[PDB]
Amino acid sequence: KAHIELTINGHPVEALVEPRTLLIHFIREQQNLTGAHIGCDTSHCGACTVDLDGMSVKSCTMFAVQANGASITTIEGMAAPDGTLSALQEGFRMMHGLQCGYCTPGMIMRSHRLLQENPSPTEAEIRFGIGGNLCRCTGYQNIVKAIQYAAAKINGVP
Amino acid sequence: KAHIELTINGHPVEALVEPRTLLIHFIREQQNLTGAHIGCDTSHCGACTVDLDGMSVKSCTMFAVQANGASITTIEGMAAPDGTLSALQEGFRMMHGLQCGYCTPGMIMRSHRLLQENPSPTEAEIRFGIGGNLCRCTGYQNIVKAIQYAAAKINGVPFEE
Amino acid sequence: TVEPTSAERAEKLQGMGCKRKRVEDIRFTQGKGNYVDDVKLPGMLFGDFVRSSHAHARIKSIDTSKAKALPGVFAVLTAADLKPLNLHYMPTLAGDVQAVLADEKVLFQNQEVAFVVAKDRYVAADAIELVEVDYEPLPVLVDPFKAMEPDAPLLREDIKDKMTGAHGARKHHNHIFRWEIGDKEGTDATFAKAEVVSKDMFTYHRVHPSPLETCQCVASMDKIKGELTLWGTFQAPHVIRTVVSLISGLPEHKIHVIAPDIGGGFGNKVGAYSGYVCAVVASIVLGVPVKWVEDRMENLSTTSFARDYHMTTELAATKDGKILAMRCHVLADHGAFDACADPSKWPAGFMNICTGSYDMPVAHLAVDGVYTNKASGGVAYRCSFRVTEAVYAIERAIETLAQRLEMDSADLRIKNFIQPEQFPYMAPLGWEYDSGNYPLAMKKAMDTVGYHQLRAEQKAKQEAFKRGETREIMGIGISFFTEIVGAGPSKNCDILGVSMFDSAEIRIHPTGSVIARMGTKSQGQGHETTYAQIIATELGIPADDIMIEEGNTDTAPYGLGTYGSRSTPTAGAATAVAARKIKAKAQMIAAHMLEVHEGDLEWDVDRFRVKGLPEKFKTMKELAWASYNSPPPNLEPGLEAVNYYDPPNMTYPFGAYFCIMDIDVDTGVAKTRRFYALDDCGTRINPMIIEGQVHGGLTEAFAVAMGQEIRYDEQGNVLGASFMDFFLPTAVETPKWETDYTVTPSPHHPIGAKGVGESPHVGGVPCFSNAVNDAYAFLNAGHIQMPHDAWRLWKVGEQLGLHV
Amino acid sequence: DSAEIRIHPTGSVIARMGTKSQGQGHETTYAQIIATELGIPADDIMIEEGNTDTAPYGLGTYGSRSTPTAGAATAVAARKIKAKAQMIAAHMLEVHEGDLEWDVDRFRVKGLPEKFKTMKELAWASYNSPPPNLEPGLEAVNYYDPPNMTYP
Amino acid sequence: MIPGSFDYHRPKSIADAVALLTKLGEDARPLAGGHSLIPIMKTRLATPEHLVDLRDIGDLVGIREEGTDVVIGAMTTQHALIGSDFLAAKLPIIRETSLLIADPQIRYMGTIGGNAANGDPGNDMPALMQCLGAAYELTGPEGARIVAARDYYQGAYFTAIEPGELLTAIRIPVPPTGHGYAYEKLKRKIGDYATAAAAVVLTMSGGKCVTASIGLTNVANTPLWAEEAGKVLVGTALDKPALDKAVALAEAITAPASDGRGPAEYRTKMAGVMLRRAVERAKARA
Amino acid sequence: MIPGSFDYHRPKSIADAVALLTKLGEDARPLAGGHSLIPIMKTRLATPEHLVDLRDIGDLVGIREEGTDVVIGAMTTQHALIGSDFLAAKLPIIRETSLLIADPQIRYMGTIGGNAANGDPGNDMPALMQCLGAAYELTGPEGARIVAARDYYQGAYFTAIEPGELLTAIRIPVPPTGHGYAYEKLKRKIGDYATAAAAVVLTMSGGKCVTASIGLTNVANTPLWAEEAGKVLVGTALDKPALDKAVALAEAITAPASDGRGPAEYRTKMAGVMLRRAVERAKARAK
Ligand SMILES: Nc1ccn([C@@H]2O[C@H](COP(=O)(O)OP(=O)(O)OC[C@H]3Oc4nc5nc(N)nc(O)c5nc4C(S)=C3S)[C@@H](O)[C@H]2O)c(=O)n1
Ligand code: FES
Ligand code: FES
Ligand code: FES
Ligand code: FES
Repeated sequence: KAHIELTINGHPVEALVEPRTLLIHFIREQQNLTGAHIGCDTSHCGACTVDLDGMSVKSCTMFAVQANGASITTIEGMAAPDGTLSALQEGFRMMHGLQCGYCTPGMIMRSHRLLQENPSPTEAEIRFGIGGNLCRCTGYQNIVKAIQYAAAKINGVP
Repeated sequence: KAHIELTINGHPVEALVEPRTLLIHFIREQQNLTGAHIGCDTSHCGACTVDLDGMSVKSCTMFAVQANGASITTIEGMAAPDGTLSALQEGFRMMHGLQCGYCTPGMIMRSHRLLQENPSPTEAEIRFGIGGNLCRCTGYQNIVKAIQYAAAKINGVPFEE
Repeated sequence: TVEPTSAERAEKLQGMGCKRKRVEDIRFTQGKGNYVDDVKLPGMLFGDFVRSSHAHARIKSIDTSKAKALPGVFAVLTAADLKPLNLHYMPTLAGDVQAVLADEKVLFQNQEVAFVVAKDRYVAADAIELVEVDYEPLPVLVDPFKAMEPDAPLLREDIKDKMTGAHGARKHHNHIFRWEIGDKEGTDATFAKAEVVSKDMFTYHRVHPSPLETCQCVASMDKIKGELTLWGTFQAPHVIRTVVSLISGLPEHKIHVIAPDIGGGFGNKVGAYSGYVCAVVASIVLGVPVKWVEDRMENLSTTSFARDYHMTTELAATKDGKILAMRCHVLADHGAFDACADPSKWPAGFMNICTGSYDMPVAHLAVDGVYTNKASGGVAYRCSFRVTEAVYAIERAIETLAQRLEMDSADLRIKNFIQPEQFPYMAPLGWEYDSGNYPLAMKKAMDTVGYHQLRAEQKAKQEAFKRGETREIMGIGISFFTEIVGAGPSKNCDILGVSMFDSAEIRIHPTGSVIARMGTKSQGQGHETTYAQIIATELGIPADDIMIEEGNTDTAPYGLGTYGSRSTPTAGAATAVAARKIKAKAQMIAAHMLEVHEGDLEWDVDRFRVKGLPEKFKTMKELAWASYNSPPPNLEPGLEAVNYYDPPNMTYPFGAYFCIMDIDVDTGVAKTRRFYALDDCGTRINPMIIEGQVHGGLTEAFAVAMGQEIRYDEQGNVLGASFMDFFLPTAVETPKWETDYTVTPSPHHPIGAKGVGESPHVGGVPCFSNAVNDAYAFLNAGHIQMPHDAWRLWKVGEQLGLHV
Repeated sequence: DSAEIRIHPTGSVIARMGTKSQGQGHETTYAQIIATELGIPADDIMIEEGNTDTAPYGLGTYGSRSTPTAGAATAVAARKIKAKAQMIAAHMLEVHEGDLEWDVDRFRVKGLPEKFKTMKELAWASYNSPPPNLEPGLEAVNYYDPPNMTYP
Repeated sequence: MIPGSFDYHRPKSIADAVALLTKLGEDARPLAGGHSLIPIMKTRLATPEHLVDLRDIGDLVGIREEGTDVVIGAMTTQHALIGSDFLAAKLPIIRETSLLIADPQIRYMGTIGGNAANGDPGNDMPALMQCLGAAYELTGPEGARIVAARDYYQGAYFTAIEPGELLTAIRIPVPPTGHGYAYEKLKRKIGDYATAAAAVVLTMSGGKCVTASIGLTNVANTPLWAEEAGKVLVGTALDKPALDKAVALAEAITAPASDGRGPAEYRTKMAGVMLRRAVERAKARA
Repeated sequence: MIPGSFDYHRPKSIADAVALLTKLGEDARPLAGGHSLIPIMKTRLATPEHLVDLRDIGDLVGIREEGTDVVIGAMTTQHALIGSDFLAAKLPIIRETSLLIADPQIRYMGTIGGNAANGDPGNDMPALMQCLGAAYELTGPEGARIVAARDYYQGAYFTAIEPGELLTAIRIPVPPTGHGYAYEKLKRKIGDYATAAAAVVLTMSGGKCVTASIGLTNVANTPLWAEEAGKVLVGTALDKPALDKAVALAEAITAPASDGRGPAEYRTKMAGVMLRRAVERAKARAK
């Protein structure tokens, strides 16, 4: 096994891992951060998306050893230290952007990076921008609304 | 921390412990064997009793480091692998020898050694022989009956009524 | 057998009256019970207290700095953290308040001063030692007979202006309440004129319930959800929920109280303790679980004491032994805060059952409670709400009256028993006793022990003592008692405003097994076994096919908990009534299926047959499937019911206890020769379980009468509050018990059953104490105060000149 | 399908149903049905499904059946509670039940509208001052056998 | 979902990586962005004993102009290509093509070199590199060499690379200022490999095509460079007759798979329709 | 309940244990059976920084006959004392006394040396050892020495041991064959220290007492050797007038504590009653 050291949600993590352990399983199974989900076996769905060194990464298509030295944010890391929901978490609730909740962690983690890439995206930019994330419940329409709601809240903050 | 290797309920155990960790807390808190209980702070009650290298020991009065190399049996080790209960576990149920069940792991672990010390004890020998174990619920009468039942089952013949 | 007889089917049920073996025993004998300290949750921390070394002192300051800086310490709470809150005091079941963390002053030794929260209990313990408290000592009050003197210390500064407490006017700063009942003027006139007046002051000394598992909880505030889960040693989990809602402002649907397996309660675990409050606050603040588990020393010295009643007790009689009246005054020592558990309208509990088993026309009782620098409590330890004290007062008073009349005390009781035909009987302090056959039970006891012969044996032994042939004396202890259990009717029984009903919910599954829950909570009394027996008989479903649960306030129907030997009177009734609702629905289903009138059906253990046509029937199992598969058109699908039972009266079990005691007058060592206990609790659900309740209670009674005590010295130090001194008998000391019964059902209960669990303690203490007092009566010792341990009985003989 | 609703002494509610959400919002919507029927805020009601030990027996969620079956059972169970609350209100106000009318979150005496009792007060009364004719507490169950399908 | 076990290596230089590949042999594979390799490990189609991660080799990442070429390091990600405003100025077809590959997450990890060295005919870059007349720089134990992209692909997962070699950089001739360009892809949805796609670059003068080069994606077991189809556009107005000739010459060299994207005959026709649309958009841009 | 942190040591020989105790000073305590020391660590009445566990030192456990004595190693457990057929034959009073100490679990761990060295006047072995005239063998950095049990105890938790010393064995002269013996204890319950107890060994010939020795437990800040009380019995028939003189002489040296076992005056009188009862039982056994 390989010794890895990295940061997840702002905390140091040190572990021993087999090289073949997928990052999604390291996060869910060894770290007990079960917000990230598995929806597929072919890298399409995006339910396993995490933010990793400034990138949106499908954690089912990376080994934990590849994340050695990385900084990762998962859905558990989105709320403020005082418990307050992020703008995206609040927008998904206010706009009805989830039903079963199973795509939601990955959708919000992708969206967190999308709004850094482009703080004021059009609807076409949002839809293209979340193309790596599948949802079975919503038909996407309210997810677009949730992202637009969150962009408005973020852009009022300063 | 100190490195210990021992045997608990017939299985090898390897662990790291602080010297001041009481054996009761190593058993409950680290090994998750929560049958043994704490009933006092002065070594009187016996709720914490385990069988250790052929001895009845109050595990609240020993450090885990003292048990390095030892073989321990706790209440979880008493039933047969086929599910069937030990003679003492069965006698405690048949004779109504427990109510809240708090003293029962320690009572059965002490009694397991008592019946090895003396396979056919009188009533006076039983009462004296469990003098280290307090019960609040039963008034002891049915516990003596339980131990008599278990002895008769083990021996194949009854002694006192 | 494929077609079993009616008797065979009844036997298989293991229902009412059967010695059914306990379902609890499977997990408990294997170490697979789930008690509070077995709980482990992610992130869980450990909390414990800095406690007061002083009985009475102002707090000048507390320094927590060294504790807060220790690695692995997450919080250290003082009164200042709670006082913005208004959680520096908590309400009690007695209507007073109790300090959670000491604010300006401490009022008893070992009182909670600060709460440290750490990685584990080893780090918490280190950190508690690092807290420094500065005290300014104050004059200590420990003698309740001096509590209302003009210069007695001012304890409760927080209510110095409050001349009306929760129970009426207060006459002095250390007075809690005065409570009275009965005909004062008629009782006084009777005493003023009676032929014989017999008066003593009997003290029922302070003791403690000491369950083998101490008080503890795990609090978990989920700050994502806004919901609190609270695992804990609660005899009354629903009551705890409602209290925690009032205190915390969280709504009841978001407070999940869980009383899991409890390692004995014996009244210690009815109310709330500081530890519960502080664990809950710490978990709310930190957002992670917090476990609190007290040690023995803290249990004995800081949680509910029992007894501490000083009872000036009088009987008025004719020379021929007819009892004309009883007059009793109690001075009750409540410690620093009135935390005495009781129905809200009864600040001296049911002490007004103190006229006992006797027919007397008039009586009067008065009680004054006082504050002292001690732990709180009073009601605990199988008291049935002060019935222990009531019974001791009357059964001792019968003996001292008999000595003064120069009459045999058995004959005096027989001359004055309420007779079977007089029930229901209105007693002269207001309780209506439900049923009783006292002459039959007293006779059976007297025949069993050979009473008349024992008195001749005793007379001979006394003659031998006077001839110098022995230093042993023989006493014969008698206790004939009437209990009062099953609180209680909505007219006048409530716990902080919630009427004292209880409840049952029973649900039958399509395939005929059952889930049933009740509003009580076992701490070893076998409810998971015995409630299933009541259902089994009502429904003809084997008890093994029924699962019983208690203690999870999300799932169990609301009830008032287990204390006052109330479970059988209240939830036992509810269980029968709910089962009867199911049976009535099943009868309707059967009538529809069999195409007959309901009135043409008869019940045969587990099925309805057509009268005159026994080959036409439906079993309860068949009816249960039908209720899901083919519901009759006018009925809802399924097969379930609930009952919340408001009792019409208490139940009044009774007993006849006799003890033979031998005493060495030169060492004071007493040894029980024989102990016989006849209990009549009406219909018996499980004789094996009743017998074990009796053996446990008698052993407590032995302990209390012969050795147990919690004491305070003049400085306010608590003495004997550890198993170094507190007399908990081992198997060696504990007498062998003989038990017996009669059956006199409660006429008002659905199955005729009375409570029993506390009877053995209630009746046993006077039986032991009467045997000791009886042994010394021929030497004119007078009333000997408990406990009857060796130095004290030595002292009795020393003062009589026996050692010259 | 089925519903069980239990009102606590202080007026909040635990309710369970025999259905099982997979994202359709039952934990939100069943509370809305009860809220309207009893005048208890929806956030004062906890909805649970899916634990067979605790939920009343039901046939699950498929065939868009949850609203037709357990939704109906929810309303009917709430109306049993309402009916009991009316009797408690009659006892408190010393009037015939027939003399009372419902007004959003309270029963009022007809023609004497200043005389009333709110659901919250009635829930407390059911524990604190239960009418002698009645059982204490305030709860109900309904197992709802539908008379027809619904045809949206 | 679960790969077979392997050992994992992080060489610190090209030389070290080439040495390790050469020593370990066929059982070792380079690991770049992992978004083709890890998916086929997870199905156990690939069961390498060793992975040689190129992550720590800085010289494999970067975009520079050198002489008449742009040189792109093999480990340069799709996201980097899109983000390069220099590349958008000189080779705007690359951003257009990259935006048609996969999805945002996959584009943050997948590399141009991994896309070109893979041998999946589904990959988009190979035929674009053939269109552009790119050269692949390979370094192995025997030194450096260069293979034209037009000569690099022989079949599904079969390329000109040899044992122990890494593709280190792609060298791309820079088209004239003002050239036309287009990448036109037909697919079932976001993230899918093409039903058919065409890459076109061309230049015009006086309303007449001077140069033209065409690549075809996923309409054979390799990418295809449609030499004859481009040649026939030169000298023409890129009018209907010229386009019909180029379509015929492009269609003629296809040999598509029949799969979920449709049968071979449809995919051949779609190569022609994509080529037409690409030429039209390129013509407008020129 | 929770002791303070400490370092833990397992010396392999007596010499290594003594060196360690000597090096580490008062911060270090020997750990024997732990059944007095661990309870007071748990209350933090004791806060040693080092525990020197004697468990691996095989030499400290044993019962041997040597010259005219029995020599018992300090780590010998109460359970082992009770189980010894040899001790039952030659020193039957030991078994009788051990069976009145604590409970089965405690007796599996607690040692004779720990009972004797502790210094708690509640322990039963000390006065028994004074009654028997036993000698304690001590080994320290300065070598070996012997101190009579009669001279070992000065106060409550105040003994003759010096820094760095271990009590290694107890040497007991074997009493005459056919001696009488008794240990008579008055206690509140199983596992309680005595309200008062008396140890007696005596011998008889031809209806007369030839030798007698009496120890008194827990009726002063130390065990007591009731020298004069035993002496007055010699030459008598051990009847009530002889006992009356012994009782007076025993009571006069007591100075009991007043605690939950009763007032000092009671405890003094109970020393006298236990003495009478012990003597009577020992007289019956002697022959
Ligand atoms: N007519 C009857 C009466 C009782 N029983 C059975 O006896 C048991 C006790 O029932 P009950 O007398 O109704 O008493 P509770 O269950 O309400 O117990 C409370 C009572 O229980 C006592 N006994 C205790 N026993 C144990 N093991 N643990 C405690 O904490 C105890 N606490 C004490 C104290 S204090 C109290 S208040 C129940 O299984 C009941 O079915 C029966 O078989 N027939
Ligand atoms: S689990 Fe579907 S892309 Fe990762
Ligand atoms: S909310 Fe159900 S998959 Fe998106
Ligand atoms: S917990 Fe009481 S003796 Fe161990
Ligand atoms: S069964 Fe409750 S303490 Fe023994």
